[PDB]
Amino acid sequence: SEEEIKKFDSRIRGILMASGSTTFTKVAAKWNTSLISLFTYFREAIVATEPLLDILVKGETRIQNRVKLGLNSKMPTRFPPAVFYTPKELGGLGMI
Amino acid sequence: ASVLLPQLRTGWHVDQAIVTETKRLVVIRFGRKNDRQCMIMDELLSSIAERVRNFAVIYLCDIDEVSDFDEMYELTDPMTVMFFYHNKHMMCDFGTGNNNKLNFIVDDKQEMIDILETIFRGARKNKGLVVSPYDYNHKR
Amino acid sequence: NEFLDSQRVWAEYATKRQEAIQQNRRLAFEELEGSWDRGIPRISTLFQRDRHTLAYDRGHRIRREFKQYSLERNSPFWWTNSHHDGKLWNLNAYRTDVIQALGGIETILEHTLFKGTGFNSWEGLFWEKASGFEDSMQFKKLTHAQRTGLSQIPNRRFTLWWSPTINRANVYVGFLVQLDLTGIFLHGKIPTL
Amino acid sequence: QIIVTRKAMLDPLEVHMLDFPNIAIRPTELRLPFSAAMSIDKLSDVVMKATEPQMVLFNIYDDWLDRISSYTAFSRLTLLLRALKTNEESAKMILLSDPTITIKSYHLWPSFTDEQWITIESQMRDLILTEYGRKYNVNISALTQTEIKDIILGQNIKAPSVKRQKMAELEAA
Amino acid sequence: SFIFQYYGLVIDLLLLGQERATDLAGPANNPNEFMQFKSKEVEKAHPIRLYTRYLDRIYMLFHFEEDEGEELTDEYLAENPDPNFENSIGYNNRKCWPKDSRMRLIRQDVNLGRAVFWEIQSRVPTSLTSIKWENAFVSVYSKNN
Amino acid sequence: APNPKAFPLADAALTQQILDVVQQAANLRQLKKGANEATKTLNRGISEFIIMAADCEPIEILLHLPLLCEDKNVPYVFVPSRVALGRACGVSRPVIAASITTNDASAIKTQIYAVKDKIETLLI
Amino acid sequence: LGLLPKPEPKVKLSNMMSVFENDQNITDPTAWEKVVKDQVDLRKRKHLEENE
Amino acid sequence: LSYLKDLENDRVNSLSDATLEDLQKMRTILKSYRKADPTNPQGWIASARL
Amino acid sequence: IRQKKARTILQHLSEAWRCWKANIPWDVPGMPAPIKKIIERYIKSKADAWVSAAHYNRERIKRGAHVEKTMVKKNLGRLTRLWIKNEQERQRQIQKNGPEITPEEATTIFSVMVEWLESRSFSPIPFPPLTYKNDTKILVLALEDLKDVYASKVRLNASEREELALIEEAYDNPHDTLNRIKKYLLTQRVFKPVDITMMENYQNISPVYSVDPLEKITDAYLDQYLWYEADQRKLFPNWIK
Amino acid sequence: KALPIPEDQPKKKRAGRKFRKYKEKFRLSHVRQLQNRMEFGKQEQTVLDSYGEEVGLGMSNTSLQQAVGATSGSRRSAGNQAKLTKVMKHRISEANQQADEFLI
Amino acid sequence: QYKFRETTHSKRELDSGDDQPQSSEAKRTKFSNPAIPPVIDLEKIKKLMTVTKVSLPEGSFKRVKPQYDEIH
RNA sequence: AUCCUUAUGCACGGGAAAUACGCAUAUCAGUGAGGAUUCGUCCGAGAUUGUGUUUUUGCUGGUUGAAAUUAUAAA
Repeated sequence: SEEEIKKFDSRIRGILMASGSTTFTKVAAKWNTSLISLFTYFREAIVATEPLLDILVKGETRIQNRVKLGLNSKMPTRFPPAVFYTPKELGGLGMI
Repeated sequence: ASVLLPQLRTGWHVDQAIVTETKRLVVIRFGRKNDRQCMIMDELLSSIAERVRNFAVIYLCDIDEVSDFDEMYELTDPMTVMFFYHNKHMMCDFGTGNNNKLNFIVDDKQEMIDILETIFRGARKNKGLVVSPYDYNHKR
Repeated sequence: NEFLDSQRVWAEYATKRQEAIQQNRRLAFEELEGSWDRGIPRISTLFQRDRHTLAYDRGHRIRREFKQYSLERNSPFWWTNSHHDGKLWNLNAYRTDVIQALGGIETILEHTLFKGTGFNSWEGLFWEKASGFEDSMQFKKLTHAQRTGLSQIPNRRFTLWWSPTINRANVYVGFLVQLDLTGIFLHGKIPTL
Repeated sequence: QIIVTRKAMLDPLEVHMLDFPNIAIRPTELRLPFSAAMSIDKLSDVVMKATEPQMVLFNIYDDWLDRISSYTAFSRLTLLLRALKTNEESAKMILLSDPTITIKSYHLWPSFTDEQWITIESQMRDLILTEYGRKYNVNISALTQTEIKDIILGQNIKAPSVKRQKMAELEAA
Repeated sequence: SFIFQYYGLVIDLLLLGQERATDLAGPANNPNEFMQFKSKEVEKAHPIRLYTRYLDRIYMLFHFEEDEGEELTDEYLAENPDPNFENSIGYNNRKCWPKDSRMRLIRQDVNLGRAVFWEIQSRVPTSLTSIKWENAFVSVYSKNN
Repeated sequence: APNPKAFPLADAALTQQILDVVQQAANLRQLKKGANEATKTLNRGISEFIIMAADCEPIEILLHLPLLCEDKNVPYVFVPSRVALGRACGVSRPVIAASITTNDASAIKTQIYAVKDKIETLLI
Repeated sequence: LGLLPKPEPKVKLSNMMSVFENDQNITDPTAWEKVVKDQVDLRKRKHLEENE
Repeated sequence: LSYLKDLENDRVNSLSDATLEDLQKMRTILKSYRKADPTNPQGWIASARL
Repeated sequence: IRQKKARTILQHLSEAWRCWKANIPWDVPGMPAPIKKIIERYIKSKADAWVSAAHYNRERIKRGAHVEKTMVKKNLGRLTRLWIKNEQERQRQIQKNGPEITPEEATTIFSVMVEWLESRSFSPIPFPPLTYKNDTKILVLALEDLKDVYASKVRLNASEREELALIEEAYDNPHDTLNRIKKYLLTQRVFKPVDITMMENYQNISPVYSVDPLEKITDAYLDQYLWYEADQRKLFPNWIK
Repeated sequence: KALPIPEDQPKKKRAGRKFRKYKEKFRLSHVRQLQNRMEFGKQEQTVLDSYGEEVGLGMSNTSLQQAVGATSGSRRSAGNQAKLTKVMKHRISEANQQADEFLI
Repeated sequence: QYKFRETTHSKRELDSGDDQPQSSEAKRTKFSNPAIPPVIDLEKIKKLMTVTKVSLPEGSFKRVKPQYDEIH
């Protein structure tokens, strides 16, 4: 539903704000939880809805960028995905 | 606030203030009375001043009325604040790049207090630079 | 798939139960491996050790729903309640696969400073977590600034770990300033690093 | 707490103690002197005269716990056992200085009086110290803490390996 | 939560009336499985085939045999004279869905839908709950949609 | 000087005795301070004897209690000092009325009875 | 601003094992016990003496 | 004075599926137990239980 | 001595604003009329600016536009306050003009309920008996739910700690706790008052009611019991979710 | 009222059965310390709590133990078992008294 | 001995009179000021000799100060 | 002279707690503080305000490190 998508977006935004203090890892975890919540609960519905997909794309990007910002004032060309997607236990963030 | 904070009339006065606080830290606000940003800063500092009282002190400078201190910033002259201890200038590295002066408005009273606290700590240590707890890098 | 599969596996379970009854047995949860983490509720429910207590937990879904008015921090899983349903998803596979995608553990490590720690293999290690660290030093008379610094800290580790791939040509372009006294060039004031 | 004396009794023990997960299996830095169980006489005899696997029971604090504290008793045991470990014969002699001071039919130690016990303990301590001195060439003056360490643990000691020392030096400079 | 549910039961009953609610339930000794009934005939009795509720959101499914629908529409018109046909405008659709395959606001169908919702509104009091047109969503299935 | 209508006023020794009794009762929870509480006690019947303050100004706020006592046949005195009485009760604030209540199983029954007797003697 | 007496550590048979300010605490176990028990007795005796 | 989480209110049951790596250690231990002469019996039993 | 006066007046200005925020009158006595009037005007202006500003901020948030990380927080406070004001004003209005249900309506709806009940032939849920069969289990369930929240967290604040302690007590002296609960159900017609922190599901908010930890236990028990009992007796139709 | 001059004094240094307890309530426990350690390689053990699955036990649970099942050796302490406040305790006592009265 | 706060003071005179039977008045203020604060003690500090080992007794001096028991 | 009750004071001893515990040129308070209620009534002692500490005051001990270090003098 549009409303659910909006809610998801808000959640992402919420995560992004109140990040200044908060750790990269914590933020990442939060993101994962939100995205997991979205997916586990709708499942089938997301693959149809293009807006939701777009939001996910952008949300993820935003999350990545927060970490990037934290790492350096200057935005990078690009990290490797490694730091973001590598599991918590290999010292990553464990983005899903 | 106008009534809350103490304001300075001349450059000599300012210098005296900077020198004569041995124990406390000294935040001067160099700013043009009728500006938005400056006003906001003053308002913020009004709140903070009472809190930080026993460690810091806040003062105000009409930069147009007192033009002695355009040495401090090479005539950039937006509505800024500056930090002093034992008559040494105290250097508060944010993202901004202007490690000298915070030339920008912060909104979190608590945040402001924290940065002031940090600088006080630095001064006590003897340090000239101090990394702020916060980042900034938005409010240039 | 989940609902059709639930329909299937519960029928299967029923059949099994019937068979057991015919042959006078309690239903072996050893047999239900295969159709274990399937079904809604899951067949992992039926043989959970707190079954008969949770019998009385009724109006439980609605209670969960109405937590949005009681506990403040808000629930990304109000819909299911692990107990009565089960692990309604799995993502263990995902973790495994991500590693594979990034050329296996070794490849991943070769990004990180790890080899700097100078261990032969990685079997025997452990991290001290960041949250834990934060907690430990958040029993002290700490002025807010200090607390903030502490909070920040668990990056000043992460960054270091990922240093040797947050600090090269392709990641950041510009100067190559020498960190004093050392042959360690930055590629930016990555200040924590 | 199943405290274990040897370092690597943990794994197997742990495996065999999943059924009792309440129980927490602790290694130790102390080289505790329970390896001197065979230096004790009655115990040794019983060990010898077993034709089979035999779970056998002893109040290793014989007449002690009504007189002195549990901790005190254990300390005494540690002192004695340690001494025995160091040199069994000497310990035995010390125990059996007075033949009037007998060992009962159900004890493992020579039912002394309190002053007597104290004296015995002192003697044991002396034996421990003197023996140590003889062995690892050291002046008996030391520190009290050090002495305590020597008695309780006979531990590895803060023995930084040459490499470690070098590292420390580097850090310092 | 329980209290809320109980309150909504009252409202549910009102929506369904005693009779239709009863039918939906089944008998007291042997209640029904959600959406089922006993007979095809008791399903095909009142309009309100399925009904459900999840908290505040109710979901009534009505059927109508053309003539009935027409009658309802007429009634609605009588109550609320609609000359200017300000009814496909002033209505809600699922602006999520494509253009093509949402509720074709085919005037008659729209009228029917609105009529139904009016009826529903009438059924429950205001002072227990504001049931607003804004908030309702009344898909209509027909020869058209 | 103390009020005429505050009657019977105790004597010094008697007053002291009464205050001691009050103190004892306070420790044993067998006392109730305060005009209103005294009144309540009287209503109940639990009042063994009533102690008022002569130096209550305005005296009138007591001078129902005596009447009540008369109509319930509970003995009563005024002591002189409301401060003293308050102190005895265990209250820094100055008090006017207290009631030593009844309870057969008091340690201090005998003592209380003595005081009651004394109070009665005063009345006439 | 005096040092006219000194303040020692009040041992007991539950402290016993944990005090190290006074020496001999594992060194001379029964001596230590005697000291601590003795101390306790003195404390008790002192109290009783005071009462007397 | 944020206080510490009462230790014995830690999370307990319905955990994630046990890790292959983790399991392998256990297996190895059990192998050692077995291969270091049979118990005779209980070692096998223990393994089975595991 | 005008500076002092000015300072004093600053505080007055602040305090009236504060009062307004709270939703309490600024009935200051000795203040002179025109000054008072001016203050009132100022407050009104603030309200005009303030509420509107908050609304704007909310809208922006909903959009996903761009807003300062503290500004949003501020809005949420202000917004929350406004919400509170509205709700209490609503309550006040209700009080003024009686219950919005007229008696005829009540009769209609009560009657509908009663008839339904009759049709369903419903044994009413009895008071939790002094020796209830499924008492202890229910209690346990209740306590688990209460706990839930903490199972994650590693530190506790004070309120949380208190709650946990209460739960422990209930567990550990179960009988006593049960008795207490029963007593509360019987009698307690009055209660420690409930504070309403506000939520943050940004696109639409509210409301988290924080009841006193002690009452919570009783309430939890009640929740457990009624939901159980109803289920056992089929008070709720197949349709309700 | 002002904030105090931020000075950084380390005067305390205390300890003592008596004083330990108090502080034991605020110290991280040993099982919490264990938890805070996460094994390095492995997919480290999580408790899916319905309100939030997020929670990692961490290296509290022993390898072998983890492979099999849970532990009450890591339900160790009495020295931080959430006790009531003075006020709360009093209230509870009052409640109990009331209950007793009712029972009579 | 006095239990119920012995006896009051109108001007203190009464109290003094009451004490009179007990008969021991002004010594216990030359203790009470040393305790009720220690300002007198401080003054004194800004000393005290015992019959020490090897007094002689020609030797005659003994001070005290908290880093050391300074004997002259 | 023996035994007990209460309060207190001094202490042995044993516990629990410090999120508690104070202080006040304050305002009020048994001439009613604050609360109960089955509604008839009942309990009856602090409350308000301000404020000082409050993951703790005072002291001891160890290991350590820190780098922990050895008088004079004649042939």
